[PDB]
Amino acid sequence: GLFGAIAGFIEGGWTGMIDGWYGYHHQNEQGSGYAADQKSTQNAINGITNKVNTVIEKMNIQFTAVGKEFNKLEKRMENLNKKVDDGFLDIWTYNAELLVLLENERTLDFHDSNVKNLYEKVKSQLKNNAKEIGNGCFEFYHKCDNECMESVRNGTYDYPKYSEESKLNRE
Amino acid sequence: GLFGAIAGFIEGGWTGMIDGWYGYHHQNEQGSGYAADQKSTQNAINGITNKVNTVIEKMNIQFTAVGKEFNKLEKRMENLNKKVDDGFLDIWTYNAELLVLLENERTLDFHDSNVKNLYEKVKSQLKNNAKEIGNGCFEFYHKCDNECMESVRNGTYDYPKYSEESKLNRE
Amino acid sequence: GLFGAIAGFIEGGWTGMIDGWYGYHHQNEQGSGYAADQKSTQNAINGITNKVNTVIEKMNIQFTAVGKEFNKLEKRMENLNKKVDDGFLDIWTYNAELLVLLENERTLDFHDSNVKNLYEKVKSQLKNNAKEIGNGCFEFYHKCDNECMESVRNGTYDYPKYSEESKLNRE
Amino acid sequence: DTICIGYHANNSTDTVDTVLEKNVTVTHSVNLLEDSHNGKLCRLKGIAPLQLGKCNIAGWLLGNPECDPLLPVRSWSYIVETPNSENGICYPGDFIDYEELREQLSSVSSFERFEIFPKESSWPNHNTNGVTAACSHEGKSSFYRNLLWLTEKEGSYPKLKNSYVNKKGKEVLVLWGIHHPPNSKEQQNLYQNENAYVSVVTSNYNRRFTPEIAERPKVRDQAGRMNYYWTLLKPGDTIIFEANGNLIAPMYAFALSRGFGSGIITSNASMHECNTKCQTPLGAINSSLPYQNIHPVTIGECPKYVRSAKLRMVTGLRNIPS
Amino acid sequence: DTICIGYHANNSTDTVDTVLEKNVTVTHSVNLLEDSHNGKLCRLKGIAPLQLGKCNIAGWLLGNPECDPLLPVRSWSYIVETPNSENGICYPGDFIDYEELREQLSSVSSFERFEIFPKESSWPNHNTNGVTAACSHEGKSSFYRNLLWLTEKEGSYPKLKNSYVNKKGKEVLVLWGIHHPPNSKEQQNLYQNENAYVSVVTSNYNRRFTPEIAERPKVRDQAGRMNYYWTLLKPGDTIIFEANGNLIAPMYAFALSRGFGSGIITSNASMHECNTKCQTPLGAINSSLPYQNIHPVTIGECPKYVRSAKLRMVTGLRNIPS
Amino acid sequence: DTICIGYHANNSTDTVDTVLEKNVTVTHSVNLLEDSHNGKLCRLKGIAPLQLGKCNIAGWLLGNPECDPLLPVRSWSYIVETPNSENGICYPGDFIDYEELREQLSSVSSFERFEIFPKESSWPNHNTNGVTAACSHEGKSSFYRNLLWLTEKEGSYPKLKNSYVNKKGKEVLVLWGIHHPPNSKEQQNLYQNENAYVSVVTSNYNRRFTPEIAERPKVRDQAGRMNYYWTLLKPGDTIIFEANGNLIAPMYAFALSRGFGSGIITSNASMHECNTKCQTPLGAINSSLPYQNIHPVTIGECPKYVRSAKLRMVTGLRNIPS
Ligand SMILES: *[C@@H]1O[C@H](CO)[C@@H](O[C@@H]2O[C@H](CO)[C@@H](O[C@@H]3O[C@H](CO)[C@@H](O)[C@H](O)[C@@H]3O)[C@H](O)[C@H]2NC(C)=O)[C@H](O)[C@H]1NC(C)=O
Ligand SMILES: *[C@@H]1O[C@H](CO)[C@@H](O[C@@H]2O[C@H](CO)[C@@H](O[C@@H]3O[C@H](CO)[C@@H](O)[C@H](O)[C@@H]3O)[C@H](O)[C@H]2NC(C)=O)[C@H](O)[C@H]1NC(C)=O
Ligand SMILES: *[C@@H]1O[C@H](CO)[C@@H](O[C@@H]2O[C@H](CO)[C@@H](O[C@@H]3O[C@H](CO)[C@@H](O)[C@H](O)[C@@H]3O)[C@H](O)[C@H]2NC(C)=O)[C@H](O)[C@H]1NC(C)=O
Ligand SMILES: *[C@@H]1O[C@H](CO)[C@@H](O[C@@H]2O[C@H](CO)[C@@H](O)[C@H](O)[C@H]2NC(C)=O)[C@H](O)[C@H]1NC(C)=O
Ligand SMILES: *[C@@H]1O[C@H](CO)[C@@H](O[C@@H]2O[C@H](CO)[C@@H](O)[C@H](O)[C@H]2NC(C)=O)[C@H](O)[C@H]1NC(C)=O
Ligand SMILES: *[C@@H]1O[C@H](CO)[C@@H](O[C@@H]2O[C@H](CO)[C@@H](O)[C@H](O)[C@H]2NC(C)=O)[C@H](O)[C@H]1NC(C)=O
Ligand SMILES: O=C(c1ccc(Cl)cc1Cl)N1CCO[C@@H](c2ccccc2)C1
Ligand SMILES: O=C(c1ccc(Cl)cc1Cl)N1CCO[C@@H](c2ccccc2)C1
Ligand SMILES: O=C(c1ccc(Cl)cc1Cl)N1CCO[C@@H](c2ccccc2)C1
Ligand SMILES: *[C@@H]1O[C@H](CO)[C@@H](O)[C@H](O)[C@H]1NC(C)=O
Ligand SMILES: *[C@@H]1O[C@H](CO)[C@@H](O)[C@H](O)[C@H]1NC(C)=O
Ligand SMILES: *[C@@H]1O[C@H](CO)[C@@H](O)[C@H](O)[C@H]1NC(C)=O
Ligand SMILES: *[C@@H]1O[C@H](CO)[C@@H](O)[C@H](O)[C@H]1NC(C)=O
Ligand SMILES: *[C@@H]1O[C@H](CO)[C@@H](O)[C@H](O)[C@H]1NC(C)=O
Ligand SMILES: *[C@@H]1O[C@H](CO)[C@@H](O)[C@H](O)[C@H]1NC(C)=O
Repeated sequence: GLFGAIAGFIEGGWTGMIDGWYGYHHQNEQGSGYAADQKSTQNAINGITNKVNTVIEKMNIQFTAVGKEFNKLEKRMENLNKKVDDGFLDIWTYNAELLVLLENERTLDFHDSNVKNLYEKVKSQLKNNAKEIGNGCFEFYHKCDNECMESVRNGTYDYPKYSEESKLNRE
Repeated sequence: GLFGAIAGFIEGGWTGMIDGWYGYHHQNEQGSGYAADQKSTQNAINGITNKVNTVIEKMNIQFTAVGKEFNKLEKRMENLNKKVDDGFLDIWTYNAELLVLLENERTLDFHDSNVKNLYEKVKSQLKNNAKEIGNGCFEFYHKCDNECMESVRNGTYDYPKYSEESKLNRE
Repeated sequence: GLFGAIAGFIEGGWTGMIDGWYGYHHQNEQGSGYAADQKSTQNAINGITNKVNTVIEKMNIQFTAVGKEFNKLEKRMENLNKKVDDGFLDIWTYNAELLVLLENERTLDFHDSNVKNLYEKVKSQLKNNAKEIGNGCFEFYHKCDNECMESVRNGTYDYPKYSEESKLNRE
Repeated sequence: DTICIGYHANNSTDTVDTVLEKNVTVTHSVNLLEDSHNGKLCRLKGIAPLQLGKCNIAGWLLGNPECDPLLPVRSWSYIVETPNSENGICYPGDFIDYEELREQLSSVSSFERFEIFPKESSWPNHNTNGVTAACSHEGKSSFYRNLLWLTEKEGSYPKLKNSYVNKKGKEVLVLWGIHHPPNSKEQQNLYQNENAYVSVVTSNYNRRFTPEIAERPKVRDQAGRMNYYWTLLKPGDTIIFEANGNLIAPMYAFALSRGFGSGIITSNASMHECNTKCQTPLGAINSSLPYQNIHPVTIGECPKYVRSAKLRMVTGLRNIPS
Repeated sequence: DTICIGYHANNSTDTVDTVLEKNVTVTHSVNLLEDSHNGKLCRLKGIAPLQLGKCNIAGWLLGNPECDPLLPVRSWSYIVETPNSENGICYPGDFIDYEELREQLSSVSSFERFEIFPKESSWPNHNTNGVTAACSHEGKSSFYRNLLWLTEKEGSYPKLKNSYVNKKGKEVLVLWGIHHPPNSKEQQNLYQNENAYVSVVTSNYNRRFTPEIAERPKVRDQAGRMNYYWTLLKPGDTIIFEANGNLIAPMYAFALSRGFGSGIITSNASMHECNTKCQTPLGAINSSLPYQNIHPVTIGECPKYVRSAKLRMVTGLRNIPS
Repeated sequence: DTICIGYHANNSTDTVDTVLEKNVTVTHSVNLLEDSHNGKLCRLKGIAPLQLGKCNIAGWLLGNPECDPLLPVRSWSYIVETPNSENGICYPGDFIDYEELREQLSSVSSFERFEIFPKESSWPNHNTNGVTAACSHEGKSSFYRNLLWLTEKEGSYPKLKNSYVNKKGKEVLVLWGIHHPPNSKEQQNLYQNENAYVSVVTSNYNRRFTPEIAERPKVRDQAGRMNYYWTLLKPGDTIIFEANGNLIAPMYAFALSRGFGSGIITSNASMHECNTKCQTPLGAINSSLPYQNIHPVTIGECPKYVRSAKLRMVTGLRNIPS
């Protein structure tokens, strides 16, 4: 990807995370589990819905457009009408295909960016209280229960609360 | 944003920084203050000026284009001329709106990228002589006067000059 | 650049690396040398080849298109045909130039992204066994022979194998 | 204790194309290209179309006997002609400005067939029983339902001069014909005047017709010709015919009403009890997608026609469920 | 000691739209859509337009008396017709190739009105005082200023044959007319010949006109018609008229000059002492923006017309002053 | 020990433009704009073009003697006219529907010149030796090779009526002419009938021609005119000419075949022993690039013409070899 998260340092996706596009998987003494991040997922849904609706709206309603007839002494006018129709068709096919390709590339890059931003946010929250064990994961230097996992998932991680224990286990 | 700086880990903007798009806010014993980064700001100004001028230039000068008249026995030719005019108008409205939207998205992403690049440059300059206290800020592990702040702002930060003091305060 | 690698924290390019777009330059007791990274280079080659082929394919084959003649009492039809031809020419010149510019910008950003992703991959592999001496380089805290350099270049770096020596030299 | 950051995956096999890569399997996507239709001719916004059946525009407006007669007053949203319209101009001749007449009908939404000149009231001292075998019906020789072949009565063709004042409040399409025999003997036998002429005048129309006699190749076993002309009498205007022979006089004219979004199409599908906002010669389109690759000829509110075979926009992520 | 990295913010309320988001408040932006005009008719690159006033193209070229006469030599950058042009073709008839004549005038930048055939010198033995009430002026009956109604003099209409050689060095637009009385009695009373004809020939033009007599509905209280014809005599070429009746002879022709960027527009605005590089029927545009949503009809160097209501490109950042 | 991550650089001076920056030196790029041609007229997919030489379409179809006669049967991929075509219509007159005839020829791929009416077999009791100085050849007066000037023989012009049945299996282009003398004395001296007429009829064509006599300005030292007409006789149809004077009878018709991708161009280049898939009036294009800025007139499989001066897409990186 353009930001190296999707199909990058995070190799694959999670089929067990059905509630959103981006989220977390936690594991502690209380157990393990997935949890989608609703803020980034909702923002991405809004953006992509706006993108799709914009692409649909930019194409106006095609009203009645039929062919015309010409007698045997109007071949130039017939060829002119055919040239007009063919040129418009070429231009519109070109525009449609090009726009679809560009927006697909940009949407993939947008998802990559969202995943990387979520990972970096979690990393800047955790600081040195956890180590990066790769694959988009963090191993805590302290005991992080479900309350601590929730404080990580909603952006209210308390660093000084576990700083002493993380420094002790980090040695 | 696409790079997570603007409206990301740097929550808001600075109304007190009137001299440029990107810059710094410093605070030490000598006082506090804003200072725009002129290099990145000038490069962004050049790029966006080129973008706007390009969008303006790609639209050639619309010369004289008036309507035509047809008698009661030339309805096909009248409808053909109307179809030509309407198709050209549809295509040009589509192109204009689509290009404006795409360039707006790309300009926002470009500003986001510039802010993130400036932050990463400052971070790679400071290394472990300062800690990331979030919100796009660094807290020094040493006394950084106006000369040190200027050496940070222009890319000539002396790491070994403050390495010993930063290691002592970091303990 | 948009990702700050090309013409960013990596100032210039390598003329001595003729085998690919992205790669490494190593230096140890056994000597020094360049080595292109074939995976990222091949993926970029595939992507850019697909981009160029797509831009070429979206333009269909221009078949026979000649001018027409009109007598002195068909000035309206002549001007209509001229308007059709001129409008189609304007639209196609606009589309071609705009698409070329957009794809050039995106290709430069794509190369920037690839370089940054390679650097970040190497960094996440090395962890604290090496220090970032800037300019896209890493200085090892341990002896890294050609076997270790190859394990770095292909993504199989053994961190615990050199962790003790790197911690000793890091002190 | 560990925590990981990841992304969604499912059993989606949807594939989209990008500028850098083709056939990218994604978790969610949206199809923008409409390729489905019902294969039927439906009503357009509640109004049924006008099906000419065996006839085309010319045969229907002239009144070809081989086609089933329509109701006196009709209204439609679009006109349908069959590809094998064998019943049209039954007597060989040229239909002057026929394509312009089709273009005019393309914006017509209703017609009222009324008797502009009654058969047994408008043309005294003239025979109104002229028929031909080129326009046969039920085996017997016949003629157009909307036209009347005026010939000599009792060895004399007096100069006729009739007129009609348009008090219908709408445009009145009036059609007539001019006959051209192959020889002067038939000219004398039918119209008793070798130097005959026809004159059709309104407030904005003015034309004179002179018969041209010459031996011509047999078309539908007829050496003579019959040129058909038409005009649109405006509300309040008067149309005047003045002839001393060769005039195929009008008998039924059309009171027309103007509308929007109509058109003439050639279709092979049948009419069904259905309604749509978009009609193609292949079938009706019930969709809100922006594009369609079904047919370039569209009636109503339709998606834009493109030659593309696939237009799918990705909304989800790169599907990597491994 | 601390140092932070940030970005700019101000009190800007400018909003732009992106593909992912609408109504994004930004610090700086540029409007590309021009929606402002002065509502006046101005000069185009220093040249004032040609305002026909009460007349249209037909009434001005034929010389309708109800319109104020223009200067003998005029030059303009574009032609302006008023929407309610009540003075045009005053005698009922058909203007043949009138739209092609308008298209020809669309590239004309100057005219010189000269007397091609003097009234009291060109047509001897013929009356040149023919007037009509359909072309009235100041209550009295009158006729076109550029045409002359030739009638019988002393009970005889001798065959006239006149010509003009173009030594003006430019194209010469020549207009004439052919009259069609409603009955043959008026034909004899006006031209003394029932089998009259007109012939107009040049090196590339050649046409013959035959009067067609028939009773026609009253248009402007006139049962007869008058068809108007025109031609462009090339430099050095000679135009020849030969008629024995029904010829509405030319009296004033136009020496035309060709130009670029001109056109004919229908406007309701007035002429002001102003100059512009772009003129629309609603007003003049003084802008360098690429687009405009004012009017699709443009004269000169104008922005491209689009249907859009807003075209604003962001140049600054996302404005977050909180 | 150290390891660095870097990127490629070379001695490439290729420059491309982006939206944010111009003149960006890059390591690798691809040119999409084709600006090279060979400056020659080549075969198109193995078929040589039809070069009219000194003649144009009119002069070649009518049979102007000043042009070298072509082979009886010819086939081509496109038609080439020289810019200074001095040999065309040699006798002054109007070529009716000449542009439509050119448009018809634009889709023709082959012709067979055959004798539709033999000179010494088709027109008895009529002189077939009429020549003129306006169509001179080798100094002496001459006439078209495909037409025959029928005049009076022994002081009498009997009414001629001939016909041709199309058994060629293809369309047959037939051309004829109608002469208009400047005075009636020459009319009597050439055709012995003051009230002459011509009639040309097929199954779908029907026209009558009446001579119009009037003194006209000298064009090529000729006061009379000669209007040229043409038609396309369908396979199996019969064309009939019936005239008592003024008929420029046909002698050679053209058996035409329909093709695709052909066209008429005006070029100044010469024919060379070469082959191409794309032909322009300036030369042949041997390229697979999508665009070209050489000429908008193209024949065959060509790149799309654009006004651009440079269309280069970057494939490599920003070249920074410092
Ligand atoms: C677009 O991508 C899809 C998914 O990658 C392609 O579909 C897959 O095509 C491969 C062949 O290249 C199939 O592989 C074969 O699968 C059978 C299953 O038993 C296995 O025995 C063979 O050894 C081989 O691996 C694969 O099944 C198939 N998968 C699906 C879900 O369709 C598709 O062909 C691509 N399209 C294009 C035009 O490239
Ligand atoms: C585009 O965005 C602008 C800025 O966000 C929108 O303008 C704002 O619209 C909101 C309503 O949604 C206004 O809020 C109200 O403000 C009054 C002020 O006293 C407060 O009492 C209400 O409780 C409410 O919060 C807001 O003032 C207004 N601001 C400005 C600067 O105009 C705008 O409506 C958006 N346009 C669209 C089409 O979405
Ligand atoms: C596009 O970029 C290229 C490369 O930057 C430009 O080419 C270069 O133009 C500069 C002038 O601006 C040349 O510099 C001069 O070089 C001579 C060499 O002796 C030196 O003595 C002068 O003092 C000055 O520095 C430079 O040589 C030249 N390089 C190449 C490879 O052509 C080019 O002009 C740019 N084009 C546009 C339209 O901006
Ligand atoms: C983020 O998650 C944490 C849980 O770790 C939330 O914090 C606790 O909130 C509950 C309910 O309000 C209290 O009963 C606990 O005492 C809180 N724990 C601590 C350590 O303060 C926190 O409210 C969440 N934040 C948001 C914005 O939802
Ligand atoms: C970046 O800022 C530093 C200030 O911290 C500049 O350095 C000093 O420059 C002044 C004037 O040249 C000297 O008087 C000081 O002695 C310098 N201080 C040190 C510690 O060297 C530096 O020149 C600036 N860099 C650039 C490129 O402008
Ligand atoms: C990456 O490079 C390393 C070299 O550092 C490769 O590892 C060695 O592989 C060779 C040949 O297979 C063996 O003889 C060595 O004993 C290996 N060394 C170690 C320390 O295991 C490694 O195979 C490469 N990886 C890939 C995927 O090619
Ligand atoms: O792709 C889409 C989508 C489709 C059409 C439009 Cl116009 C817009 C969008 Cl965003 N989705 C809609 C909301 O649900 C999302 C989802 C994400 C993860 C797991 C399950 C569902 C998936
Ligand atoms: O947006 C623009 C702009 C407008 C039009 C164009 Cl064609 C190009 C541009 Cl770049 N600016 C121009 C330079 O000044 C910048 C600025 C930044 C921060 C604070 C104050 C001013 C803002
Ligand atoms: O730019 C290209 C290119 C050209 C045309 C197309 Cl259609 C596609 C591409 Cl990718 N290349 C092709 C492969 O070789 C690459 C290379 C990289 C580094 C060093 C040497 C060569 C450079
Ligand atoms: C695919 O997923 C859908 C939706 O969850 C489910 O209904 C279906 O059974 C699944 N099929 C397979 C083969 O996994
Ligand atoms: C048309 O499609 C819609 C959904 O797109 C469906 O609800 C409706 O039943 C279909 N038929 C008609 C007649 O609307
Ligand atoms: C907005 O900013 C402008 C420019 O600095 C200033 O002139 C104006 O007074 C400001 N208005 C408000 C309400 O802040
Ligand atoms: C037109 O606009 C410019 C600025 O765009 C202004 O300087 C000028 O005074 C205006 N008027 C004229 C007549 O140029
Ligand atoms: C430039 O590079 C090419 C390809 O390697 C080489 O052939 C050529 O000699 C080089 N020229 C210069 C001046 O470096
Ligand atoms: C045309 O160009 C190709 C390469 O693009 C070349 O191989 C060929 O020789 C050229 N000439 C012909 C006649 O194909």
